[PDB]
Amino acid sequence: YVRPTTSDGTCREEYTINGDPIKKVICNGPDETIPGRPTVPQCCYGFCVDLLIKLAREMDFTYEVHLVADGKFGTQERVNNSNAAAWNGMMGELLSGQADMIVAPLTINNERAQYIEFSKPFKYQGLTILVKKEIPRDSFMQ
Amino acid sequence: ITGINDPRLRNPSDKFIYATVKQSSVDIYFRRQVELSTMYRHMEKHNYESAAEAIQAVRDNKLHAFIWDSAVLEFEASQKCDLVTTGELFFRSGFGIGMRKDSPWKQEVSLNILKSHENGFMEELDKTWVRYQECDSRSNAPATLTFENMAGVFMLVAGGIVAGIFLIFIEIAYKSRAEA
Amino acid sequence: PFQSTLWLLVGLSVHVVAVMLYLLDRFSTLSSAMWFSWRVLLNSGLGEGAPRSFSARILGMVWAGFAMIIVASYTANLAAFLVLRRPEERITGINDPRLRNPSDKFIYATVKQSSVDIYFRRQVELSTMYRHMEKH
Amino acid sequence: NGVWNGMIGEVVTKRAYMAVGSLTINEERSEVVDFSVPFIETGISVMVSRSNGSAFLEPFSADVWVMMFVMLLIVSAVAVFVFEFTIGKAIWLLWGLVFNNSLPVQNPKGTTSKIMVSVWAFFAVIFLASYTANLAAFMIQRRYVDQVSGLSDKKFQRPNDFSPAFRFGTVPNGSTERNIRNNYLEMHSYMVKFNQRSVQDALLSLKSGKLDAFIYDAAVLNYMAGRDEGCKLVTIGSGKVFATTGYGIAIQKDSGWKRQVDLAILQLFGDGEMEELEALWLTGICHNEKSQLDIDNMAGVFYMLAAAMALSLITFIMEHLFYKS
Amino acid sequence: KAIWLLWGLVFNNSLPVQNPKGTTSKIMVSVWAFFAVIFLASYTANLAAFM
Ligand SMILES: *[C@@H]1O[C@H](CO)[C@@H](O)[C@H](O)[C@H]1NC(C)=O
Ligand SMILES: N[C@]1(C(=O)O)C[C@@H](C(=O)O)C1
Repeated sequence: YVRPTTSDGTCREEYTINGDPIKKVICNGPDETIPGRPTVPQCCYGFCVDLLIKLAREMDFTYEVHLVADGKFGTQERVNNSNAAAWNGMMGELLSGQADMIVAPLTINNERAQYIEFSKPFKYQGLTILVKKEIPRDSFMQ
Repeated sequence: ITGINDPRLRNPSDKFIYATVKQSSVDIYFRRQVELSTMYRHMEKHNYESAAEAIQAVRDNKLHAFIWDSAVLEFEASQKCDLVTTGELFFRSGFGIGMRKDSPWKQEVSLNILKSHENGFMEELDKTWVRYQECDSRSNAPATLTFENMAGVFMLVAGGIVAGIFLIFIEIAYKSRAEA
Repeated sequence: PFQSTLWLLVGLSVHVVAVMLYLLDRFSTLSSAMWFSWRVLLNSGLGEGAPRSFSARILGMVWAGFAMIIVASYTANLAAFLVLRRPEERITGINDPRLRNPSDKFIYATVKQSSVDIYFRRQVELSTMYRHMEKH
Repeated sequence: NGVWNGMIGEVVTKRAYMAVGSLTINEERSEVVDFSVPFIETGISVMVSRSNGSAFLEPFSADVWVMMFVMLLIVSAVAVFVFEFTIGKAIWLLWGLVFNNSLPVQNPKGTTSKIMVSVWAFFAVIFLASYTANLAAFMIQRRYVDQVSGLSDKKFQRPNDFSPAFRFGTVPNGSTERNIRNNYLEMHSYMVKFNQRSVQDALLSLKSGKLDAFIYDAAVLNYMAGRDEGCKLVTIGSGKVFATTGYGIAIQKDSGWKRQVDLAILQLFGDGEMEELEALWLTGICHNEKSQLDIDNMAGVFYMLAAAMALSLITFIMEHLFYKS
Repeated sequence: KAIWLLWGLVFNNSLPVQNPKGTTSKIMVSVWAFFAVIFLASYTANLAAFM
């Protein structure tokens, strides 16, 4: 989830349905709010974030997070000669090293798999379709 | 939508849209796979740029159907319940944290991920972030609802009672008058 | 529809109520309340007696509501009765997993040298399933 | 103790390069040997018979009661007006008439009360019909929620909290049992008595009685859910499993064909073969349907009535406080 | 007359008169009433089932 930090002040004390305060971290990412697109300081809080910090307590590492400029996670694209450019999106940042590690909801597939190592799945899910339910079925006469 | 293979998909229609995001990994499934390669193009038409817009189209009813992986979708399914998920998860897959093959930290990460699975840490995290509050399988369980529905009968009976008041007034005037 | 465990308990509480009512009356009768319980339950309406008291009246109204609920239970169970077909007994499709999940215990029989057998032998796509058909 | 057993031994002894099977995944084995990515959604899970533990009361839709109040208002007003403790009696009669008649006393002579009674009677037949029909509808169309809804409810944690002895068991020397012993000791130490020789035999303990619940791998339990001589067995909840895992495949260590394997795996789903193979091998005929003699929920409402009788005692006490006044 | 009352009691009650005083009649009435409620439930259920 993305909300900007209120002024300079950082993150809301907002609480989960089970009484716990919601954890949060700062992330620099694309903003469409301004007409031009600046890489904007933002507050982001998530399942993947709680997981990341869980690791961070478990793991020796420290973390700084910024959202990828492209809204897309990644896909191979661009120029014809040799193999040219690289898949646009956060994955591309990973190979480029813009981010050394990618934490997001990323499905795991072989085409990507040859290029990079993949962590064991935190989640197991498959594709599906969303369609509105409501087609009904009102007087004692009926 | 009967299945991952839906004759309704198989019988595409300009009239009945089925929508996705171009450059979404689903699109990679469509392009890479030869067997369904014909079916890809119908999906390619009328693509949306981002997740919010894609959910909105169905909500706005601009697009009759939306296709995406469950983990993002089911939470939304709970979030509205105006919208529903259908069929069986196909392209069954998992979500994982990316690292370069050269980096050994991933070796710990998976090792850690598993350790997080065994204790039920994930189960409680999905339990927190998947609300599950309001929704159900729509077809057969109207019975929880129906207060309004009965009201639609009962109000009529009651209107009968209001008639009871008019009739009573008439009887009261007419009777005392009758024997006056 | 109602397990004998369900059935006996409903009677035990039936008396246990009519008596609580009766007892209520006697304390502040036996025939009156027993027959009152059965009458109130069955809509017999012996009409011999009713308690004036609030406790008794409320217990009786709740009691009648419970009578409606019990007749409802007879109906629910009859509705449970109406589902004539069990989940099994169907061969779902031309391709059936019960065939796909063959069993020595569950036979699937055909005639060898019947044209069906030619279908099994000639066709590669189902050729594995053929053996299950081919046997016996 | 100190030493490993099974196929993993032959992987360690280098008597096997890669081990294949229904083998589950865990941190220890991932530590000792590299594993393939999971091809199937599986894990620990439960398989139990259809014991259900006032969904009949619920068809009211919170309306029947509200209606009862509204009805109370209407009855009261009508009775008070019409005749042109006794009022309470008359509305006791009307309330009785509401539920399946069955009210002994004294339909009021007053004429308006008769017509109002007729309309109310139509309303009453409507109440009976609506309530009963909705109840029957719930006798149909039910999701059949089961024994542990929380599934962590600790009813499993202690059998002893429940006065009758409860029963659940799993196959020993399993990743499930080791995991159990690691996280939950009491469950292991208790379940050792309920441990079973084999899945067919574990099934014998569930099927013929003498055991309530069985716990095992989720894929196997789901396939067994689908495949049963009668559809007497089902999964727990949505069969949504804790310890979410998948079946992997052994390799030696950092040196291995490794990644080459992994790619191949996702090519398999990549062409959609796994769905076909799922329909052929994994798909069971059961669970297409989703049926029992009435159970505990009626007992709940029954208890509610008993409690309401207690309320009659409380109203008696309030009446007693009132009598002195 | 008595059997008119019993027959009424058989179908959804709705009969005004005079349940017989005789004590045994109370028990016979109870058993028969159970049979009658079974008849109502069965008839309504069967009607819905044919529906
Ligand atoms: C499990 O292994 C232990 C020894 O490691 C053995 O004593 C026991 O009988 C085994 N149980 C089964 C069911 O194989
Ligand atoms: N796959 C199992 C393993 O040890 O890998 C066997 C099964 C079980 O005993 O529940 C888990």
